[PDB]
Amino acid sequence: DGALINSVLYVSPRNGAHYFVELTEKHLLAFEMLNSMCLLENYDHVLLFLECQFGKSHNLAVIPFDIILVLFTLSTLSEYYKEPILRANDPYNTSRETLSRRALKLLQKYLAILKEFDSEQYNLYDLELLRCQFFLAIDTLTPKKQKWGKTFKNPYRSYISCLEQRNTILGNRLLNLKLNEPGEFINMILWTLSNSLQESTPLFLSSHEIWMPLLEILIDLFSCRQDYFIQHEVAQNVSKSLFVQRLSESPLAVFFESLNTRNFANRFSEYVFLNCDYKLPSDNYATPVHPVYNGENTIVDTYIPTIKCSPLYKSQKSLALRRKLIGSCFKLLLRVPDGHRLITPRIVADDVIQGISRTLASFNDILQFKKFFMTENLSQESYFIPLLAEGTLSEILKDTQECVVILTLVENLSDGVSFCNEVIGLVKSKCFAFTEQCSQASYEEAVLNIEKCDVCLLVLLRYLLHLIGTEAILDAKEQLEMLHAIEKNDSGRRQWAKALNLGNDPPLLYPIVSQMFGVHDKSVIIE
Amino acid sequence: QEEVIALFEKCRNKYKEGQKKYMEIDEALNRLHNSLKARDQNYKNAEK
Repeated sequence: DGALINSVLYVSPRNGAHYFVELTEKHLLAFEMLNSMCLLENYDHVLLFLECQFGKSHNLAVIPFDIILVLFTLSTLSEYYKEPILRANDPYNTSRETLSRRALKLLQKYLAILKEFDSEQYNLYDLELLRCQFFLAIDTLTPKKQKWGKTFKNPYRSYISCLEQRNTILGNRLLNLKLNEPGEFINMILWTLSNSLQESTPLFLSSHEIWMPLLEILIDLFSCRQDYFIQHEVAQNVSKSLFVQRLSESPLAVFFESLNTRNFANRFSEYVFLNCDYKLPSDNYATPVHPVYNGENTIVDTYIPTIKCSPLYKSQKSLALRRKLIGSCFKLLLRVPDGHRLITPRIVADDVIQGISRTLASFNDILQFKKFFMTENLSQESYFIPLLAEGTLSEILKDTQECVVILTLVENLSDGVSFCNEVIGLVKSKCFAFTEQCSQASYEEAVLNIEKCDVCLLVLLRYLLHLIGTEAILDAKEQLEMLHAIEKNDSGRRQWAKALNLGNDPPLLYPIVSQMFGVHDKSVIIE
Repeated sequence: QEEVIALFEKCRNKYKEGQKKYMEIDEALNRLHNSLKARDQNYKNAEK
């Protein structure tokens, strides 16, 4: 794909690492200076060293991998529960910002630098060295074997690392060491996913200030590492059976191996959507969660929480993080050769799709459902989101209507005519139409099912527009008939809108399809 | 009554001198506290 995965000019592959890049004199001196400052617990000048030359020069100042780990640990020293320690370390807050916030900002900015290789903005050697440092940090952050509930190796011999003689930064154990414990990676994931929607101030602050940004960074880095592994670590041509074995060793495979549990499908579905609006089915056992770093769940007296986030904001961020987790899972899965299945993680694409569809179709709040299905970039999430949409649609049609019509819309995204014909078939079957067997008393749940159905179809329609554009909406009579059938379902729902069971108007998707590709309600108002 | 009024005079003089001493010592202590904090920061920076 891009240069980040296919730039190996300056690499010096070794047994432990294939991305390894040797140090030059300037970078060696920078590494030595950063480690020397980190030894003295002068983290303020470490951050100042990194920030003072960020964006002000053509050449790039590369963060060493052990300094990256130090920054990862620093990002866990949030002010709301570590204010006295941070004030003691830096009594003269010359930057007017917490060490945690500065370290996290540097991590995210360097991740942004790494995600796109601007060979014109930065020379290629610095970018490759930065990639090597980040990959070394990730390889040091390999999860331990999942638990229900080796010290430090420096590849560079040119300098002594600061992490060799220490394991805590400011009373917080190093993030790699904390997560290289049997049941802490899954614990961290469940903790952040549960507290992403908490209304308790300490738990929400723990999720919002520490763990969601760190999880974002870690997932992005693991995705990049997975791409590099698939590009280089594998042996290109393969008997399709050794490739599965190599994929079982992939960084995402080890990442999700700490999430295997007993049954990956259902437990994973509960894990990703933990503390969501869906009703818990089959009385699944509650997942214990504990703070990762001592008193994360307490607010120190000196700190005064003076920030308020609306429920939409929190739900949007939490659902985006959940989408990232699911997308990493599907990114690992889609490389599995057909017929074969992974050895170490007992994961199947169909099982995960069905589980996510079961959890999505069980949402009783439409806001979280839409937040999950509303994405700002369609191309980025294009490889799994349509599958989840079609699966949730199929399950909703299954529970609402006794006759389950097989949906081929995903491969019908290739041909708009086929997609429109299938939409016509579903709506004429009245499965997409509002169902008469639903009683007056249970009208609200039927409305919920229909509005979720409309959301799923809208997602598939946006993807169809993304793959074919707007060319034959009226030129092909099939799409015109699809629009008229949407109007027919509009009339069908309006029948009960006039039946006056509730004052609230039922969900009608004609205006939305009109705005997207209905040509503003066809010729109702245009002509 | 003369002895008691002289007693009040000496009592008020001792009271005023005690408050003068208390202000002097409190001012010295506050100045020393601020100076100690500044010196601690200076020494930490120099040592680093």
